[PDB]
Amino acid sequence: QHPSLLFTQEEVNEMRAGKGTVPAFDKSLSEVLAAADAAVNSPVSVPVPVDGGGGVVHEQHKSNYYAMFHCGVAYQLTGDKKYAAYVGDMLEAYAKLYPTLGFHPLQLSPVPGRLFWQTLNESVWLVHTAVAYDCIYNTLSSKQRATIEKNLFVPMADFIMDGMGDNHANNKTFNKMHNHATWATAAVGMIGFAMNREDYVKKALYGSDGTGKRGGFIRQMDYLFSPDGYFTEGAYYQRYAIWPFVIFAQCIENKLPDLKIFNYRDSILSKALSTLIQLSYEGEFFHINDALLKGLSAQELVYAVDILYNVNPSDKSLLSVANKYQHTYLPTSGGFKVARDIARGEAAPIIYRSSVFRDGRKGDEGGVAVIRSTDSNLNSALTLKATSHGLSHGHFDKLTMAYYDNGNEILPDYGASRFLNIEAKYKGHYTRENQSFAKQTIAHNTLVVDETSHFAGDIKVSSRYHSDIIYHDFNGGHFQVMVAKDTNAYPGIEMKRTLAYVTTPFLQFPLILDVLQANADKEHQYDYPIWYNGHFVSLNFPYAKATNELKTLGTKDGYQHLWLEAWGQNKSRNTSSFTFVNKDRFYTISIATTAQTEMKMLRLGANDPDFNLRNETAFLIREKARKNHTFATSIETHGEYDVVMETSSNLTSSCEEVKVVMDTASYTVVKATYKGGHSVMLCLSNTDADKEKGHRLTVEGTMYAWNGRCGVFMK
Ligand code: NI
Repeated sequence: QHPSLLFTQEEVNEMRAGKGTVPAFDKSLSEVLAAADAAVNSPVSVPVPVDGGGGVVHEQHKSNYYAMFHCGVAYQLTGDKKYAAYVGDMLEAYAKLYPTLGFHPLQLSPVPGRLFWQTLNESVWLVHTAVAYDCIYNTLSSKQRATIEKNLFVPMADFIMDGMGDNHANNKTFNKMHNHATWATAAVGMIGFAMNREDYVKKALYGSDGTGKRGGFIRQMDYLFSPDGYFTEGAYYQRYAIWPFVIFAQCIENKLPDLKIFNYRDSILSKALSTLIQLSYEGEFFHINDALLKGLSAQELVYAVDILYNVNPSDKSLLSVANKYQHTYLPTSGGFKVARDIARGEAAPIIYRSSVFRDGRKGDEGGVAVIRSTDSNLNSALTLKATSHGLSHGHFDKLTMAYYDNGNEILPDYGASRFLNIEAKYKGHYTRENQSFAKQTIAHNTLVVDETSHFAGDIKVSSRYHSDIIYHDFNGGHFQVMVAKDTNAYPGIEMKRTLAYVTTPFLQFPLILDVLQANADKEHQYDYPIWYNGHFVSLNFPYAKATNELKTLGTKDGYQHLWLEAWGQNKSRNTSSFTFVNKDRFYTISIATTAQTEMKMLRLGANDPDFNLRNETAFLIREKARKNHTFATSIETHGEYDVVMETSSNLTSSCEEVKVVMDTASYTVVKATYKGGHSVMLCLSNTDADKEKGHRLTVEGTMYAWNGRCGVFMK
């Protein structure tokens, strides 16, 4: 009967008999045992709660649940009674303390805990401590178990479910479709499994009323993901959210195998993990919405990989995720199996595929589209984000694009402004500049109208709406294309964005064409920003540069944070080109312009009194007093630049012209001309998205015929 949460007795016996046969697993287990030994060698401290996040007491109780977790696992994997004694002594200290605790003295959280300032931390503590208890259960006397369950576990589970006294806010969280409810239901269900309390299990799975209609872990699996396994807050918070799902699902599979939890909703948990992998580049998640440095190496993804690979070991690509990015394994049958199958040479390459991940519970509220390189000599990704808002972490970023190549982020998404766990920098919280800059439209690679963010930067307005991915073709032979549309970011303005990834026979690397159409009945200022990662090489037009004084580009909606470093116009050519270098590769952005277009080089860092912003750079194209406008862009990747060997070639752009050669209600046509008499013609049906519809168009005496929304012609 015990253990059964993280593993069964048979599985523990197997792991112990297998010691020495898989060195990588042995190394991970040794690290668990070292953590447990460190806890055992230290005095036990269970202080009266007095502080919030980062406080010494808060951090002590957090350390305690990790210590109990590690000691319970260590006891199971070694049989050494000192680990079980540690857990038992600490549980008896908690059972003495907990009956004396009212609501936490700190008046800050809308759902205050008793052990912690917020109930979320109480739930995380209980998940880990339920595992510890399960691991040491048989070493305790009946008297000890009765006291611990009566004075600690039953009151804590009841509190997480229902609150206390007159404050029942915890019950609203318990039944919510939210990550904090995933933790609360995992905590209550896992301690219910450990105590054989079927009522806790039922309410964790199906909500307080048991119907599954207005709460519960199962319903969360139906509501917190799209049908493609996409979590609407983004990839960084999807990483956080997947962790309690896979932990609790593994417990459910051990105790209730006939529920087939890992098949539920077409194996939604597997889809979540797959989506996380397909939304990463070089192991790092695309920094959409609020996001910090985080990727496939995170412990949440070690849990997800080891648990889900154990459920379907035919998915050998997961072994590569573990071997390339994780190098560590759970102390479970699944972690052992991952390390063992890696050692047997079974890992298969990770296959990154162009994809559309739909947003919304039903998949009908926008999406994220990713075009992936298909040539095995290359390593590139191009993203187009056309989602719902994204709840509290959402950015005002409809139709934003990003480009990744050659191991690097080339045209980036900024992510969040936040200095995790650095108390001296805004106590580690999201900074003022996360709201005033990082969420604003100008921080992104997308259209900004009249120096105003999408939805005027109002979360409640933005939360009404979503963009649409309206067309895609990832199998065009010589190209891939994706198209998105938004009509609510700026009421009265229709925005469309087409991104084509074209493999020409005449350029060194695949070409990207971007076409951003804005259609309005009133005049506006249209800003087209391209944030770039690298060092300035050249502009093909004259510019002025700040000499001894720098001023800001604007005053509001993020523009107050932008230094205006250089500015210029192109009076002599119809195409304006910016070349920069990133590591050993050059990139050229070429855009169709007129003599009235304004070009600006920007650098982040103004109005930043606390040094909360990075020194990032952008190339901005500004059009004044336009009703309809088409931004047409060629993005070239070119050149070999070896500083160690001191060699170089193809360092200059080959783009001679970008021109909109037709722009009617029915069709928009862009011609990009390259050295040697070569060209790419991109033909766009503006008014339908039918994959099978045929089109014919005449440009410059030549007839262009194609099927589907977008035609790509090369010569
Ligand atoms: Ni962003």
